[PDB]
Order: sequence, then structure tokens, then C-alpha cells
Amino acid sequence: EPCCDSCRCTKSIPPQCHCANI
Amino acid sequence: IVGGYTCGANTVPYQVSLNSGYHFCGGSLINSQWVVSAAHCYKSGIQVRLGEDNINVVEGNEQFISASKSIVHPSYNSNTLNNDIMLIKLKSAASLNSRVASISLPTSCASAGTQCLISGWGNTKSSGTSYPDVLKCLKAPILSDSSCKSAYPGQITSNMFCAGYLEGGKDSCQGDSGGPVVCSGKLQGIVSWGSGCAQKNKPGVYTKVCNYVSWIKQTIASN
Ligand SMILES: [Ca+2]
Repeated sequence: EPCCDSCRCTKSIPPQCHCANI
Repeated sequence: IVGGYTCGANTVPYQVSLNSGYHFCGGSLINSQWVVSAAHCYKSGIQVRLGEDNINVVEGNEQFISASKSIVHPSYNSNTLNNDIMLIKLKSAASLNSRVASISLPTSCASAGTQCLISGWGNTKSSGTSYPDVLKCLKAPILSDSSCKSAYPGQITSNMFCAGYLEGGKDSCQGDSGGPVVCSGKLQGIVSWGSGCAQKNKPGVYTKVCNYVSWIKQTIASN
């Protein structure tokens, strides 16, 4: 399913969404 | 930049564009041979494009210089993004002039409320991806650590600070990483992460450069 809860993402091209859901 | 405005050609002389056949990240020139950007922007074959406004057209004033080496912070952590800071040595020194100038490293950290200027060629739309040809600018205040850490519970380290607006509509975004957050003529931040772009209660998170002023100085001094 989707990118967890609040996917902490880098603002790069392209981004890195390591997420926040701990 | 979402909610910003067009800076105006060469009005932000320290902004560099990290290119590898396309603009991927931003950076700021701290001196004639050194650039500061984000550690998560690292990749091989980085070309530093100085004096840019329109990244798609050559219109004079550009200086294309290749990265001679990218010194990522030894303690950078890809998961937390703590220590998200990278130094890039230029192959040859850039020619400094009114259009290409370095920005000053701060002497002390900035206070909550300080108005800063964030710039970049990053996405201009929160919901979707629209990239600008020219450099965008945004004025945003450094938030209070309580409001920052409350928005990002447990994700904010002492090397991070929030800047922006809690109501959303104005924020840095993808492509802006590595870019500068300048307050009172001092480079206070490096565009790092954030939960989306210009989202309510989700300010932009930035690399607290004042904590690295000594690392930067020493690293550069030994290379
Ligand atoms: Ca150009």
C-alpha cells in the first residue's frame, strides 16, 4: 500500500522518501 | 520553490546548479573553489554551473566547472538525514564578479523569526511537478525549535531547523535540496528534507550550517 504515514522525503531530483513512520 | 517569486537574473550570485545532464540539486558558493550542498545530493560526475538564471538556455555569465571531489560529511546518515551537508571542491577556481559571488559562513546561529531568503530551481508545485527555467526565491522565517520538533516529533536533531510557514503554500521542494537559506547575508541553512512541499504544519527542514562552520573550515583547509 502507499508511502507509509508522512513519508519523510528529501528534496532532491529525484527524492528519497525514507518516511517518518517509526 | 512553491509560492516563491522569480529572483531576477543573477540577483542571488552564490546559487550554483548541480548538473549531471540535468539539474538535480542546488548549492551555494562559499568561495572561489568551494561549494556547499546537501550530502543526499551526492553522485559521481557532478558539474557545477555558476551564474545561472535560465538553466535551459545559455545567456551569458555561466561558468561550467566540474566537481574535482565531493566531501560528504563522515557522519551523514541516509535514514535520519542527520549531518546532511556536503562540500564540493571545484576543478578550477570560478571567476568571481557581480554575477558570481560567494556567500558568507555565519559566525553564530540565527534566531527564530529571522527572515531568510531561500532560492532554487526546484519544483514550483506542491501537488505535481512543474520545474522552472529560471531561479525562484522565497522569503521565509526560521521557526522556533518547539514548533519545529512538534511538527516532526523525534525527527529533528540539533543539526536541523525549520523555516517556512505552518499554513502552507510557501516552501522549498524537490530540486531545491543543497540550496541556500541566507539570513542577513550569512548562509544559515542548506535545503534538506520535509514532508512533501508547502503542506500545512509541515515546514521545510534545513541543515543548521552554524553547527558545521568549524568542520567546513578545517575540511577545506586540509584539501
Ligand atoms: Ca543558462
